[PDB]
Amino acid sequence: WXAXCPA
Amino acid sequence: AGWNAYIDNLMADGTCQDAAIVGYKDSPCVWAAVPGKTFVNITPAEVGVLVGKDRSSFYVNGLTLGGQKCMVIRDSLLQDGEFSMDLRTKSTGGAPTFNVTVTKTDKTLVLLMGKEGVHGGLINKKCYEMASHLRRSQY
Amino acid sequence: KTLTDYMSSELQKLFGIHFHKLSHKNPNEIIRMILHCDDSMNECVEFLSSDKVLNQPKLKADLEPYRIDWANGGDLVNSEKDASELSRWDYLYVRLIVDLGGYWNQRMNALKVKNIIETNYENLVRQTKLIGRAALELRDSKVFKGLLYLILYLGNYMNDYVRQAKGFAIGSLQRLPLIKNANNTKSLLHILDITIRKHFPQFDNFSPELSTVTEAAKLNIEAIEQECSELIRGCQNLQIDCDSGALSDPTVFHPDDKILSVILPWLMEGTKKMDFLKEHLRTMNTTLNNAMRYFGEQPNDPNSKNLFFKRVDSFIIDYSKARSDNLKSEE
Amino acid sequence: PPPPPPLP
Amino acid sequence: RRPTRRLKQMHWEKLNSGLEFTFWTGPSDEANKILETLHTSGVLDELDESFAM
Amino acid sequence: AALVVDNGSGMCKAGFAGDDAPRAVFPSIVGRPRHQGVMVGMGQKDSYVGDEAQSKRGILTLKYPIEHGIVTNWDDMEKIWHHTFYNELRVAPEEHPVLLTEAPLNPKANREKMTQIMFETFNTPAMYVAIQAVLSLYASGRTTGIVMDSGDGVTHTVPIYEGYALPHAILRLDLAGRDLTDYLMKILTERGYSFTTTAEREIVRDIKEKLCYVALDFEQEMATAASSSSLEKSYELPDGQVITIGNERFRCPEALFQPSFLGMESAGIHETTFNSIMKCDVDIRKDLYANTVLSGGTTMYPGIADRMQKEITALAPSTMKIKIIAPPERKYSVWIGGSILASLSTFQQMWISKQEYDESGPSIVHRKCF
Ligand SMILES: Nc1ncnc2c1ncn2[C@@H]1O[C@H](COP(=O)(O)OP(=O)(O)O)[C@@H](O)[C@H]1O
Ligand SMILES: [Mg+2]
Repeated sequence: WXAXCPA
Repeated sequence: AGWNAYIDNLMADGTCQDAAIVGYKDSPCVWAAVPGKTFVNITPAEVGVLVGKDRSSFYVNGLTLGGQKCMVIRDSLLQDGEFSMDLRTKSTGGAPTFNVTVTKTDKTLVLLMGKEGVHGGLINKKCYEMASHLRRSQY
Repeated sequence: KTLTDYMSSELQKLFGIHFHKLSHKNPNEIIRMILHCDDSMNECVEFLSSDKVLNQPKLKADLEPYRIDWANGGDLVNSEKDASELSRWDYLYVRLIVDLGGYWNQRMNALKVKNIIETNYENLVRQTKLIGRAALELRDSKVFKGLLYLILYLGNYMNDYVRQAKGFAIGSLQRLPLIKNANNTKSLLHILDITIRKHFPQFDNFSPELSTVTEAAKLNIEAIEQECSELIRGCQNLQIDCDSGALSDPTVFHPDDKILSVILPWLMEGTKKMDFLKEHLRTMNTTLNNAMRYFGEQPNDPNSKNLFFKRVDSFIIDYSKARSDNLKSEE
Repeated sequence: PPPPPPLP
Repeated sequence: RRPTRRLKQMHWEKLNSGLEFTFWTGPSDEANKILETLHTSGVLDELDESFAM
Repeated sequence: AALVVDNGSGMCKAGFAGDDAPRAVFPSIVGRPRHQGVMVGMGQKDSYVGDEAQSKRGILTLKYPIEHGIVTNWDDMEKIWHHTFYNELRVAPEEHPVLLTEAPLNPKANREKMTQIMFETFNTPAMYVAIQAVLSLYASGRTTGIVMDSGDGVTHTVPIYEGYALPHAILRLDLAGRDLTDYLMKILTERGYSFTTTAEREIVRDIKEKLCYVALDFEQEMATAASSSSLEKSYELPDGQVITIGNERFRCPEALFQPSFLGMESAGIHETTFNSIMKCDVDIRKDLYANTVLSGGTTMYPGIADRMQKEITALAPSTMKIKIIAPPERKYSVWIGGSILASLSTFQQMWISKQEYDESGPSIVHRKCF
């Protein structure tokens, strides 16, 4: 992700 | 002894200006009340509303007690433990309003309305006490 | 570890609620600032303006011997009647309600009217301008006239020969949605939307052209008129009070009472405000009235005077939904 | 009314 | 022009006040154009077929 | 000096009678570390509460002791109160009466439960419990009215009258701030931002407090939001990441007015306000409309007052006037009203004493302070 996790 | 003497006991402290006792069994009628006041004029129809099965109709426009308009605060007459009712008189043109309490016993209904500026809790605690005593006397 | 107030038990509760900001100050300090009519207690003065505080006959008798005859002599009525024995709030009530009760109701009236005028004259002029502009716009709109003529000409076509009237009221426009065709899919107003669009490009969209009518439908004419009319009554009642009423006499006034020193500067300016608002009040009435006959209705019916823009606005939204449904279904 | 009981 | 068949009848409220004060009395040339266009637009023909009971 | 302690689902407020602002305002959270400690000699505590827990929230498992009004853990609830007196206020409770607040339509189970833990663990000399809703309009300076009480746990609509609550007319709606924060995260993932854990639940709480607002017209605003980028705002994550939201500013707060967005059959507070006042008497109904008040941190959204005023006006008859009272200090209105109530001279009458409790027992609270 963008804000959070890696994705 | 002397049903009127309870009214004297009810008026010992002077925190109330009207007090009465009414037997709600069979034909309702006042057993003792303050002469010339509100509580002396209770009709059986008003008693039937107070002890009636319908516990929601008096929320739409209140009820009348001796012909004087009053609003419902909380209803706990038919619930075990308190058997008590709370009312506040309804007035027009900024006229003074007073707190009204009713306690239900085995045979009687005890009614107290205090003077101006008197908190309802004081009126409630007394009526519960004499109602508690009166039920201990099997009335 | 457990650890002579004539005032009623209930009332001590109310006094402490409103004057909480002044707990650290003595009665002598708070008795002084209130007479200044300062901005910091424009809210607390309303609490002492209530009927609850004033309508206390039993205390007024109790604190009467403690009153100071400030009207003449400025001396205590009785001999000693020390005020230190009284409690904190007891000192205030006798020195403010009982002592100044002769002009207390008059002074609060000068201050209650002071607050209401200071904030409503700005908006009241805005409301009366919108209604007058909306009435003039409706009267001076060819588009609104043109659609009514088209409706009348179409309406006379399907009507009988014995009922071929040349005019109708605005309130009759609600019958269009109530008429349906054979399959009930399309109502009478729905034909009008496609009829106007196909052949009358000038009448395609009149809602953006006339917008002030819609906002004018959210205001009550009688309520606004009564609200403004209340201001003039209070103003003229104030004039007879400051000039020839209880406020006129300054002998009963305390030296540290600038209530006379604050109302009089506004007295000249306040007269200007009521004159302008009176002109605007007359302007709205005639501006509504000339456009009122212009469409056949009368203000004598109170509902017609109030529900005049509502009926026009009701047709505006009704035409809007009719057009939206017509466009959605065909596209 | 029936006879009343003693007061508290 | 009158329809050949009876159609749906709409009912209005007659103006109690005199029509002279109303804008209906004023014979503006714009109103005359509405009648001329309506009689030639063919909308009246569609009314007969659709609005017949 | 009488203590006025305001236990709340989200924030806990405490101070002194007569003060104009709470002395200590700290979150009502309890934290227990989920990882073993390797650095010895620090004297690390077992449980962390309040600001200190919020400071180190990353390595803590925050728990709310109160959920949906009902206290789900009585062991933690004293700890935050224990931290409240000795740590935040630094005052011994043995010589000061304390004031706590109660919730509308509260079950009878709790009411002695706070009573039985204060006169015993902290042995406060005196006590009194009142409705937080009643104290709301007390700070507003009025005694009769209806309160639009909304907070972190629950929402209640109480049409007070001379300071005496109407139990039958009390309506309870389950649309609170925690629901919106939970609704904000499920809609924030549309933009590629995934916040799931409890520590970052405070982060979105911070975001909506600063960026979210109430839009006057939903249909007009989504059209404008899609068309233009003006409504978009940039927020800074504590790690330094930059985020931007386009239409979520007015969408999350809108669920307070459209609960079907969350899927709740019960409708918004605008009708619930109207629904509650339908239950009252007709003659008194005139007063209730013009003295409506807003309270709680949930009602902090910009443009919330005019939006509710517009909607209930359509619901209300055209004859009636509606006056939405929204004091800017209504965040601490419940606390301030209690300090006002405690400071009253007549307030000493309905004290419950330590001695009187001993002969009367826990049951005295139901009849003494009601
Ligand atoms: N400026 C703001 N904008 C939006 N929400 C806010 C704002 N300030 C506080 N809040 C919300 O209000 C809540 C505070 O609840 P609170 O009123 O303390 O509950 P209680 O009434 O039970 O004490 C917080 O959870 C927070 O999310
Ligand atoms: Mg709350």
